[PDB]
Amino acid sequence: AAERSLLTGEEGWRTYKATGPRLSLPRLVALLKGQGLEVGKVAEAEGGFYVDLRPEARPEVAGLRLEPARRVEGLL
Ligand code: NA
Ligand code: NA
Ligand code: NA
Ligand SMILES: [Zn+2]
Repeated sequence: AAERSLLTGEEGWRTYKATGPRLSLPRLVALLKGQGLEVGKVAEAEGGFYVDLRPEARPEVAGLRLEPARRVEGLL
């Protein structure tokens, strides 16, 4: 019952949505690596990026907003 990436289906990942100012893919990755996180698949989202991190990680990156992505969303 391992957590699986919402991007790729691979087990061992939790997909987050990342947003931030002048956020680019290299900057995002660099900021995560700077927190000592293993980074899995990263892909562009609408308004930011999706990024896979290990389920056990507790990502708090300054100025950067990271929330777990949901598999589905409603019309709110
Ligand atoms: Na399995
Ligand atoms: Na684009
Ligand atoms: Na765009
Ligand atoms: Zn857009």
